[PDB]
Amino acid sequence: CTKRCARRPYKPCA
Amino acid sequence: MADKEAAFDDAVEERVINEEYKIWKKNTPFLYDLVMTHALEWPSLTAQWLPDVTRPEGKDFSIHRLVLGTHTSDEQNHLVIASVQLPNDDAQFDASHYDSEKGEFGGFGSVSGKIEIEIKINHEGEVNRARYMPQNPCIIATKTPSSDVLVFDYTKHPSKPDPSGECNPDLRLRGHQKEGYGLSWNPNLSGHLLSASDDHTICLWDISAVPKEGKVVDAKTIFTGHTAVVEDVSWHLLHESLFGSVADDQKLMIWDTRSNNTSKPSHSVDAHTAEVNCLSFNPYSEFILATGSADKTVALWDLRNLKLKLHSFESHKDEIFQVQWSPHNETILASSGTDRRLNVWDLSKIGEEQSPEDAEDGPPELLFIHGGHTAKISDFSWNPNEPWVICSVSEDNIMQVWQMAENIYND
Ligand SMILES: *Cc1cc(C*)cc(C*)c1
Repeated sequence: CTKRCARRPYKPCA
Repeated sequence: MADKEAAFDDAVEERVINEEYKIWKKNTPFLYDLVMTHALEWPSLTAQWLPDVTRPEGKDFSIHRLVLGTHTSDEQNHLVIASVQLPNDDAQFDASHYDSEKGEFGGFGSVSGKIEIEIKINHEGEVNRARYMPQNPCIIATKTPSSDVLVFDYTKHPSKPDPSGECNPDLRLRGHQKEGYGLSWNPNLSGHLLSASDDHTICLWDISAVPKEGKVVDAKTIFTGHTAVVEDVSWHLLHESLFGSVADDQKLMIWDTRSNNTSKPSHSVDAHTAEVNCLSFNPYSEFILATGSADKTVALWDLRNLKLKLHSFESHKDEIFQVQWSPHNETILASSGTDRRLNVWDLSKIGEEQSPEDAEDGPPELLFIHGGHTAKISDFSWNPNEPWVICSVSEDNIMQVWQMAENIYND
């Protein structure tokens, strides 16, 4: 989860 | 008409920026081990960490220092040494990071590190780039809007500046005709300073024998091989005769000071498809350098065969202005620019097989995207004593001292 969020920092996932 | 559609494009993109910042502010506990956002007084075109660190005994923090400038169009520009309270690596993780003070049990936790200004020195115009000499870190060279390169010693200046505004440099280095941004001190020769400028030239000074008492030093060698505006210049970190330079003629040129031909370099690459703005030699790999440019790519080079580009790092959306290698890990590269992003690259993940979900996010060598600045990042700097800690400055008076989360890189 942390590595995919590192490459998508503008993804809201909510 | 021309400013009508330019203000239309800036107003559409400002709502994209404000929607990107609040999603990034929600994702900050899962992406970082440290966020220190400080609003500066004036914007900084330069940022570099001073290599000294004072660690007080019994305390969980240490004092690190930064070389900053100001970018004002009024006549009170300053060469600024600041001081950052950074936690040690033997300190306990809590809610003292992320600029937070709410405790985890319904109250107060701990305080965050504070950033204050130590020394202000008056400067002739805005500081384009400020760099310390590594053999004596009290000596800081600056780049002006005029042709002069100014050399400052901050121990010979008071901490509060003069209200008269007279800039008094310890040396005045001339040789250029226009302004510029490139600056590099030789780590294997004391007082050998390079500078890039807009007059298609690279100047070289030797200040190791002249006294630092306000005299004017002319250039030892002027290197006239580029045909357009020279953006950046950098010495090699092991061999004292080699340096590299990039420019607006799409060219990376590797030079040698033992050569007598000062108009032709040793090697020359057609490096990119637009203007090449920055370069950095690897401190652990003596044949490897990286160049970043206006074609939204970072190019990886090998000095033994410069005609073949090793790799193109592609995730940026606009013009790249600074590239820096990490001084603790040899495979870790970082780059920033006009797209308000600082990308961190890992070249050991080149060629790794991905899922199609992970291929949409970018290449597998892209490790981390810093999405914290709301304007164009001018300059950044890796902390040489605390690993993975980056200061980065932007045009909206925002300086961010940040460190990414440990399970992104350590696996
Ligand atoms: C687990 C996780 C991580 C991030 C960065 C964002 C969300 C929504 C979930």
